[PDB]
This record gives sequence, structure tokens and C-alpha cells, in this order.
Amino acid sequence: SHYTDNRYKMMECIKDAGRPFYPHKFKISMSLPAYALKYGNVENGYIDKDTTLSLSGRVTSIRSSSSKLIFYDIFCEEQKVQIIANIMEHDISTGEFSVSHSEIRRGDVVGFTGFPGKSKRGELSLFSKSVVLLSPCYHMLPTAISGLKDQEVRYRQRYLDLMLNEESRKVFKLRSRAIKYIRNYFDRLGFLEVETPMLNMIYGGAAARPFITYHNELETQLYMRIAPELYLKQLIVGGLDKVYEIGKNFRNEGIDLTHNPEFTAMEFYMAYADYYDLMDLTEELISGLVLEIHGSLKIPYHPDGPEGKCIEIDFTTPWKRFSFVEEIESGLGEKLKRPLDSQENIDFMVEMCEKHEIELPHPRTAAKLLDKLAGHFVETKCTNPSFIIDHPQTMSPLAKWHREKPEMTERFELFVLGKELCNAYTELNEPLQQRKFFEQQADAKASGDVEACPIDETFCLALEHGLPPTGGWGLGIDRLIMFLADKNNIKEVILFPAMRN
Amino acid sequence: SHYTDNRYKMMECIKDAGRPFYPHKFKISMSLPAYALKYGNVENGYIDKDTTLSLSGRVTSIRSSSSKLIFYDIFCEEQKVQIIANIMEHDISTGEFSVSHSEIRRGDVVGFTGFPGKSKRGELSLFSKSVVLLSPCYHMLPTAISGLKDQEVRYRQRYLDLMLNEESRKVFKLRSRAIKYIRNYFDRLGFLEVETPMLNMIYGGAAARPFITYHNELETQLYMRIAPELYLKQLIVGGLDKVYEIGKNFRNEGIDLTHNPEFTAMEFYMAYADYYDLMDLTEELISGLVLEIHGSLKIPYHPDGPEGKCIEIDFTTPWKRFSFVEEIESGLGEKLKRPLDSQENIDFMVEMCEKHEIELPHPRTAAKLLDKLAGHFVETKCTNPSFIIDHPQTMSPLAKWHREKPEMTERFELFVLGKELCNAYTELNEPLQQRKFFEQQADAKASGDVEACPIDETFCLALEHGLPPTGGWGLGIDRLIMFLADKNNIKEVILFPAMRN
Ligand SMILES: N[C@@H](CCCC[NH3+])C(=O)O
Ligand SMILES: N[C@@H](CCCC[NH3+])C(=O)O
Repeated sequence: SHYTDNRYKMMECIKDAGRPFYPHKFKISMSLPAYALKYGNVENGYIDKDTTLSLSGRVTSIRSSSSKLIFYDIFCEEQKVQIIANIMEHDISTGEFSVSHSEIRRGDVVGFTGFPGKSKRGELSLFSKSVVLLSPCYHMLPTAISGLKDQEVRYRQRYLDLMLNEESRKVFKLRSRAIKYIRNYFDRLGFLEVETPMLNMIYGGAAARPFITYHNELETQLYMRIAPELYLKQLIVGGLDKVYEIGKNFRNEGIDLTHNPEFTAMEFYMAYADYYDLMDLTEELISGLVLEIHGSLKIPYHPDGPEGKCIEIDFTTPWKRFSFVEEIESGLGEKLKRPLDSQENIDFMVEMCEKHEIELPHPRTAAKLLDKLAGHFVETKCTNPSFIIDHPQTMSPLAKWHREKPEMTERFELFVLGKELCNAYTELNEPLQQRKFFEQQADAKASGDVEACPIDETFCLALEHGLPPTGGWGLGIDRLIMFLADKNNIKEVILFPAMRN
Repeated sequence: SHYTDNRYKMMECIKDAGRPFYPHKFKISMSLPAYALKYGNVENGYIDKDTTLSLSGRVTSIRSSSSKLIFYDIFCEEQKVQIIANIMEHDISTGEFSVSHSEIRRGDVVGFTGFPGKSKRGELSLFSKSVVLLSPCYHMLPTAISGLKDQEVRYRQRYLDLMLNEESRKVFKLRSRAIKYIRNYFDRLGFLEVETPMLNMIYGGAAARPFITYHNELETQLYMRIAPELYLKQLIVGGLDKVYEIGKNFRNEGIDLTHNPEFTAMEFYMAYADYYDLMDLTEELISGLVLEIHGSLKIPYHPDGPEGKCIEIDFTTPWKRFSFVEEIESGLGEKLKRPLDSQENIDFMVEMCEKHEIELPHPRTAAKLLDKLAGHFVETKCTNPSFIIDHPQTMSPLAKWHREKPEMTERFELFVLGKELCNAYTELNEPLQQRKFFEQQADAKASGDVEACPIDETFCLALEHGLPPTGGWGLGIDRLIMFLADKNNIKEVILFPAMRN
């Protein structure tokens, strides 16, 4: 803290002496990338004293070869430029040379004015006549993220990570590029991007515990959305035909290294599509995105970090399909009992979970037990992108009954390395069944399933106005970034992730 | 209503009789717009019996001239097509003609197969051979939104508005087009789009009361954001140079025709800009968007609805500037007392609010009093887009002190027709002052100012790492759409606005 208090003392001295104190505006002549572009191929030793330029960035290096010569590195917009400050060139009307430069520290934001060219040793340089302190750094910075107190500083103080660590800047640029690619894919198909409410008197459309809030003037409990699905289907009733939404969902659950209370999701709804159409689209969209980002469909992934084992993920299309129940039964060496939601089958699934050392869910609903079995026996087969298809109705209250398989729905999930990326189905559009599945959901919630949702009467009424046959789909954008950028925890792909206090 | 009950009984009859019941997949040959493009110019009476096509849409009309000849209109993706169903073309493998058509009602989503062409009277038609009920409508629909019970039905059941009313569909395509324009403008300048948290252990960056929630596992209270500003500025400390975010902010306040609990806002931050640069950018961005949508810079506005008076809004640049204090003082006929936040000026502004019958704020802070006076004397002058500039520091805790004007800041608001559209300033980047102004905001909060924010220690520490000279800017997208679309309430430009009950 001595360095910080000393810096406040310096700045007070600068202000009281009438020297530059946080200048409002510094007019650069060009960006540092442009400067490297215009001068990065001059002859060694070239200097143009007929051109005075102004540059600015953050100081990353200060070296004094002598009391008369000082070398700076400044960094801005991914470009480093060296500043050579020779006392012979200094503008005395800005102060004596030693005074001007004694106010500068590594980490400061500074401006320089001078002549362009390259040093005799060949370094792109500005031969400076002056230096302005634009915004001082009051703390001693490390030279790299290795010198941070610990690597959680990167998440709690993300500006330090971005300032010092090119890899972190790269991730969030890639994140923006990937989302651009996705919007363009759907815009070219004639989709309409929409926004639906994040605050509602009800929640639904996913299996998640919601955040609860309160509107004081309405005196009403509200929920933050867990998914936009039910609103988006109303827009298809309304005739908009192809809609998508990219935004935050909120889940009130565990904050570990791979779960964040808010996450970025996309959904789209396409009238007259079924889940087979959506499989084809998923493959085209995601393989095209991987090809765009990586230049091939085979990309590395390091589950235990960059010095650990590497798995090469192959996105070559088409992808493997695993049928939900059949693959469980192949793993068990026994068939599930029918109906899948009978007490007989619930008891059987409990027994199978205990036999295979699968953690039991609470409460022990057929749907939650089926999910545990799928997690053990099927998700574990999904190394390369793989579709798990035809989920039981009992775990898929909004998915339409399978046109051929009793008790199943026209649903798929996309898994990569055993992690869920997409969830999609032929949409249930028959209001009697929809109401019945909502009632079974509400019973699960009353029995202690914090992930079951209440009945939504406004959605049932919308279905009574005629939802066309429709296919809908969701994508977890954060998990997708994790694979594309090869990061093994979600805190790497979210600028300001939640952290335990 | 007997209609809904009867329709449910019809569908149960259909299901039990093995007749088509919510088909999973209907494969259209082409969209109705594509159909009109291909066949819209054939001769009257043309029919191509060598081509069989499948079309689908929602039934908007059923008419007939005998038991043998039925006429439908179907509507889909903004295009109407007439279907001519002659018993002599009926495919009996789908049932008897009279039975197949007895199942169809106005409002149903239906499919047809048949031959393309035009009736002798010149109507684009499909000469059908079959009809499929895809998703029935269980309610009797009006033919236009005028037949709705009330016009709050348009907002509470938006699918009915979208289904019946072309003007509502136009609004939301316009909204998408405008947001697309804004992204492209900033993408071309090299900006990076980012996402920052909507859930925080603190709130800040705007004047608004927040929604409060709770994270159960972390056992900690959270706030929904009122603005992303404090996170976005950390990204500039981090070196990202040019960032923007387009997302929801949340305000826990009154719900009415112009106030929604959530609204769509944009912010951007640009290193090395000042508020003068931001005024020029606002003019360029907004006038170019107006030009893109309207074809000129002079656009109509109907503050009392479409048959009422029409105002012309003139976006020709440069726009009028009003200086905050000077214009208040011109309206008063006398000067405010200095310092503006002295008890003397607080007493004086209370007296002025009383004399001019201005509703007093609570509490009676200098900032809220200054805001009441500016709303009365200055915002009312802002018909055409106009900048109110140089706000007092006492109401601008995050804006940098004005380089020429004591007590003022380098801030502007953009007003159109007396309503705020933008808020922007040269960013305060001096940490001592920033802490002082945060404490002042905390004191307002403790005195009952539900719109003042608590001190953010994480942000103060971020400024201690050096925020470059920076300009930041926010835009209320909903208000913008209201003007661009000539709508006089916010419920018209939000798909699912919050409503009473
Ligand atoms: N709402 C789903 C995504 C879309 C499912 C198909 N309608 C989810 O959160 O997983
Ligand atoms: N946070 C401001 C917009 C940005 C102002 C300039 N930093 C608002 O909500 O009005």
C-alpha cells in the first residue's frame, strides 16, 4: 500500500504545481496498429523529422540506458511501439526532462509526441519530444499474469487479465466472431430476431430453479426467466414463422467452475420444421462455424488444461445418433419397465442407479431417474458431436409425441465430450396433452422438484389459437465458446463470472 | 363459450376415428410469397395440371357456391393465396369431400395440395385435391383487431395482434432492422460487442431503483442491473479500447404506457474520445439510421395517433445545444445560487419550484431539484433532436469535471420531442473524486433517494489501475423505435409488455 499512497502524493504534487493532471482529451495522430502499418518497413535507423505524430498507449516497459536516454514500450490495440526519449529532443516548455519522465511509471496510460521511424537495431520506434501522463496506475503491476497473487485475480479483476494476457483478449474476440457468424446464418434464412421478457409472473420452458424477485408497485412476486421458449412459441402462433432470440437465461443453482447463475443462450423456432430438419440444420450451422474459426473440422480440446492430455474433436458431418432408451437398455443389459413413469419402473431405475453407483436424484421422479441413467450410459458415449434422440415424454413436457415410438418424443440433445450443447424438438402443439404434462410438472414441483415448473395458463390459451407444426431449438453459447476456444471452465469465456465472496 | 367445447369434441372425434390428428410434418413445396412470385403473373384461368404442389397457412376466409365447390383464403408470411376446392378434383383416399372440408374452420392452420394457377377472375389460386387440418383454432376470431374485446388484448395476447394486424408485424421488423443498422455501424468502426452481468452483488451506473433477488447456494442477495456502465469501463482499463453492449436493463418502478420493468438499452465506451466526439458520432449514427428507414431526415410523428395532428421531426445535423444551467436560468429570469449544491441554492430552487408550480422531488437534493427545473424549462424546448449539455457535477457522479465550466461536467443528454434518447459523457477517470461522488450518492440513498446507488469499491479499485481518457454513451432503444415507427407508447414496440392484473 506504500506504493499506492506515494502515487496519490505524487498526483497531488502534480496538480498543485499546475502540471498536467488527468488531461480531458489526447488527440492521437493514428492508432498503434496503423503506425506499425505505415512505418513497419522503413530502413533501419530511418527517422523523419519533418513529421510530428502523437501516439498513446499503456506503458509496459521503462529502461534507462543513461540519464539522457529512456526507452519506453507502449501498448494499445494489440500493437507494441517503442518510444526513444532523448533529452536532446525534449520540449522544455513541458518541463525539464528528468521532471517530465520522473512522473511516469510502468502501467501508466501516457501520450507521446515525436518523429517516426526505426532504431538502428531495427525496432519500430517513435523518437519522442514530449510525454503526457494521461491516467496513472496506482498499483505495482506484475509483468505477466504469473505475477498476480493468484489466478483467481484474473476472474475477480478481469481488467488485469485483459491488460496483461493476450490469450484472454483472444477469447472474447472469438466469442464475438462466433455470435456474429450465428446471427448471419439465421438472418440469411430470413429469421426475425426478437426479444421476450426476462421478468414474468411465471417461469417455464426448461428444467431449472428460478431466481425470485418482487415488483413493489404491483406488489407481485416475479421470476427471472429460465428460458424464452413459451414466449417464442406464441410468436409462431402469431404468424412470424421464423424467430430467434439470443440472450441471458438465469438459473439459481450451484456456482462451480462450470456453472454460472446467468448464461447466454439462443433459441429459434421455425414453423413447419420437425426435429429431423433441426438435426440437419444443427450440423450445417456448427460444422460451418468450426470451419470458419479453425480452418478445419478437427480441433483440439484439453480437458485438464493446456499441459494435460489433448483430445481432438472431429466435427465432420453427419453425426452419430443415439436413441435414449435403447442405449440405456444396452448399457443395463435389461429393459426398462413400461409405462416408463410407473412405480414399477421408478423402483427399477432406483435399483439400477444403486447397482451402477449412480447418484440418486431428489425427488425420485421417473424423469429425473431417466436423466441420471442417460448421464451414466449415453452422454458418456458422446465424444465427437453426437445426438441423443427420442427422449421419453415424461422428461419432455413440451416436446411432441414421437410419431412411431410409444412414450417417446421427437426430441434431441447435442452432446460434445459428454457436455450438452443443444436441446431441440418437434414442438408440442396439441393443447389437451400440453395441459396434462403441465399438471404433471406442477405435481413434481409440489413434491419437491425445484426444477419443475408451474402450469402456464397463458401458454395453454395461446396453443388453443393454433400453433402450426413447428420445430424449436436451443444452444448454450458459453459451452460452445469453451470448445471453440479450448477452455475447460466457464469462467474463461464470461467476462465477469460470479465468484464466491 | 360453446365454440371451444365443441371444437375439443370435434378433435376428439377425429382422433378416435383414426383421421389426421395434428400431423407431425407437412412438407410445403414453397412458401406463399415464393408461390406468388412464381405464379402471380400467369394469365387469367391458367392452370398447370402437370404440377402438384403443397401449400400451408392460416385460413382467413371460407366461402362456397355449392356443396361441390369451396373457396378458401390462406395467409402465411405476409402473403394471401386463394384455394379452390372442387369435389371433382378431391382425392378420396383422404376421405369424402364433404367430410374433409367439414373439419376446417376460419383460423385453422391447414395444408392443401393441388395444381397452380389463377381463377378466371384473375385471383392467384391453388386448385386443390386435398386438405389437411394441421392445427385447429379453438376460438372464434375477429377478422381484424377492431373485433377484439378491447385493445389491451393486443398487448396481453400479442399473437392475436400479430395474426390479425399487419401494422404490428411491421413494427417488429423495423425494430430488428434498426438494431441491425446500429450493430453494423459500430462493427465497421472496430468495436467489440461484449456481455456483462445482469446479476450483481451491487448495482450502479444509472438513476433507478433495482430489483432484488437471492442466490440460495451462495446464500447472498443479488441485484438486477440498472446499467452496464461500471463493468464496461473496466473493459477499457483492460485495454479493449472500443466496446459496446446491447441488452436489457431493469427498473423497479411504475408500470404504465411509457414505463416497462425491463427495457432494451445500448452502451458503448471508446478510449480517447471526449463528449464533443460523442455528440458528432450521435448525429452521424442517428441521422444515418433515420435516413436508412425513412429516405430523408424529416419524418412524421403523430403524438395523438394516426388521424390526429402530425408533427415533423427534423434530424438535419448539427443539432441544437442547450446549456443546462443557463437555460434553466433563462426560464427563471434570475441566476441559481453558487455553489449549486449549497443549502442556499437548495432553498432557492425549492422556492422556484413552488413559484412555477413544479412538483417537488423527494428527497430535496440539489440534483433532483436541478432535474425538476430542467424538465420544466429545458426538456420542453427539445422538439427536434437537441443536446442538453454541461450538467452540474452534483447530478453527474460519473461524468468528468468540465474543462472550462466550474461545477459542471462534460455530459450531454439527447432529447427528441421532450423525451430522453441518449446520455453520454467524458468519463470521470480520477479515483479520488470518483470516491467522493459515490459517497454523496450513498448519502442521497440513505435520505430516501430510491434512485441513488451505493459505493462500488470494485469500480474504485479499477480506476486505480488507470482508466484511459474515455467517452461513453447510452441509448434507449425502445424510445428510438417509438419515434422511428411513429408510435406514442412503449407497449407498441415491445412484444410482451408488462400489464396490470
Ligand atoms: N427451452 C429449451 C430450449 C429449446 C427446446 C425446444 N423448444 C432449453 O432451455 O433447453
Ligand atoms: N449509464 C448511463 C449511460 C452511459 C452514460 C455515459 N457513461 C445511463 O444509464 O443513462
